[PDB]
Amino acid sequence: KLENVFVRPAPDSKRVTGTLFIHQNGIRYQSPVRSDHRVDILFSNIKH
Amino acid sequence: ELLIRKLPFQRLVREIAQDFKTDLRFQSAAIGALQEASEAYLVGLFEDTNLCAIHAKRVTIMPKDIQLARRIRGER
Amino acid sequence: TVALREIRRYQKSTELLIRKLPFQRLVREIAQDFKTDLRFQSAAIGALQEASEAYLVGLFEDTNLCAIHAKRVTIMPKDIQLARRIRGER
Amino acid sequence: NIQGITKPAIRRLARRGGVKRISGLIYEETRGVLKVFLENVIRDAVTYTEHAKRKTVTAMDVVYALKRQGRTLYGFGG
Amino acid sequence: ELAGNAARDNKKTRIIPRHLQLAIRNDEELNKLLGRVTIAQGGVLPNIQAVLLPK
Amino acid sequence: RSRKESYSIYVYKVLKQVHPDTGISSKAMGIMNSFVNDIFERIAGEASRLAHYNKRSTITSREIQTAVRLLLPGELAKHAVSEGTKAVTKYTSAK
DNA sequence: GGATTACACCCAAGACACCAGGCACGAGACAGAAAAAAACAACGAAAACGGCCACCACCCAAACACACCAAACACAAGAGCTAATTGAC
DNA sequence: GTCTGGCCATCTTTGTGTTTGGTGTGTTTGGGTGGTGGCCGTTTTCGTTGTTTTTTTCTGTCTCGTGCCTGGTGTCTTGGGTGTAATCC
Repeated sequence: KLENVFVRPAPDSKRVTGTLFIHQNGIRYQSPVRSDHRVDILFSNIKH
Repeated sequence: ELLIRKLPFQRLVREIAQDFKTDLRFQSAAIGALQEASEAYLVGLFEDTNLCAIHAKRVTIMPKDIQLARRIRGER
Repeated sequence: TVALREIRRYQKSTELLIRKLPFQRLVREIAQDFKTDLRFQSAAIGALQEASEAYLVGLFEDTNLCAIHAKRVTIMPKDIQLARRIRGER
Repeated sequence: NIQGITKPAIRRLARRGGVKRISGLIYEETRGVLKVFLENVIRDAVTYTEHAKRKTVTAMDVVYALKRQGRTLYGFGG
Repeated sequence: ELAGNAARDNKKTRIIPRHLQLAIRNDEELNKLLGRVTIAQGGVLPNIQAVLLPK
Repeated sequence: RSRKESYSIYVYKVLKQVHPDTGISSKAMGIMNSFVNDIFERIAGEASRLAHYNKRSTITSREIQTAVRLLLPGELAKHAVSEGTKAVTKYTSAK
């Protein structure tokens, strides 16, 4: 995990720090303020 | 190739020259040099105006951009 | 409000706004890259400081003009770069 | 020695220039610009000094170097 | 002449570089003539932009 | 010792001619001397360039007048030419 | 027994500037048929530019002269850097 | 309490002046040529005219972009509040 990270584009108008997690087939950004503002990115879909 | 028409420019130059001394003659190369300098100057000014307009997040150049450019250049 | 108080205070005075020793050390550091064992008359450093501050104040005035043109109170590095490009410096 | 130009000094110079709010990168940008200016001016001055076969940089060298750039300065013997 | 006027305006009987700078930058023709010169200890004219003034 | 020339006494005389009850600091006298030298250098360089354009070996009052016209703005140039012509005629009329 | 009271100090809020998204109305680009005059060529006339030859006043050069201009530093004092605040509002 | 002023109790070396004297400008005359003036040539600049056709123009139409309005952030500072704290009957 990588803590205290901002994401662009922001999933909500409010800029909030989150934690980035490495999983088996991708990465997950997860905001501490709301569980529903998760951003999942698969390794297969990353180009660069 | 020059963009302003040659004869209208000649008439403009003569009209402006008519204030400083009456009935002056001009060499053709003088008018050609004047047109080259004028067009180069205006192209540089439009470059600066485009830079300012892009700075303002726009794409349209407006007279206040020209005014800002001439102010920064130090033009009166 | 203190910003405007300072603006009024500093457009009134004429005294040099950089400390003398830091500027002298900077000048000697820069000069040491062209020729070792160089000496500077104090008036040379004073003239350099006057010219540098006058230059920087004019540049900050142009930067302020650019910032107001963009409709901002805050001057930004892109404003400086634009002013220096329009002057014909970069 | 470029750190000697502190943030308050740049703030003071901007306030005399009429600037009301200042970003955080303005300080580094200004340090770079000042370094370039001083580099050019001191290079010209040292050229003048070497030509005059001196080891000391006089006020005349600085004044002629500023006249060379077009930054004519009054009050230093010009 | 203009520098003496500027120095009297400040109620001083001696001309300093500040009054020379004010006289130069305040006269249109002189300021156009001395457009590139910097005066040591001359300062700047008081000038606050319209949009920066408080509300 | 080092007997180096300046314009300080002349500037002071002119000041007392225009403003009797006003003095001048030394730093401003230095600035005025630098100003006089600068303007002299500009005018002489323009006069030299004009003379070389016109293939003449002499700097006369015509070159000085036209350099003044080239350098100074309208009203300022007009007043300066008036002054110069006045002085030249007054000097030439006498001897 | 139990209430009236003394005391640090934290949280709600106001005033200041900004990035980003949205919405809307108009001003500008694009196209088309029309009026315009630039451009091309021709010939005509002559003001004035480039050259030449003469002739003199003008400026450079000596040489001797004296008075205006330089720095030292005597003598008198400008008004800054300092702190409080007359005067309208 | 805001703000530009007219002044103060103390710092600092400056600013106007007299002075000694020497050098640099001023008078005098002589020479040589640069620069005016005149006279002639002939190129070149203005001037007009006819015919062609590219460019300008007037206008319409639609859409994209400029400008206004909004939520939410960070940031400095002012204010009301309360619980910690506690002693007196």
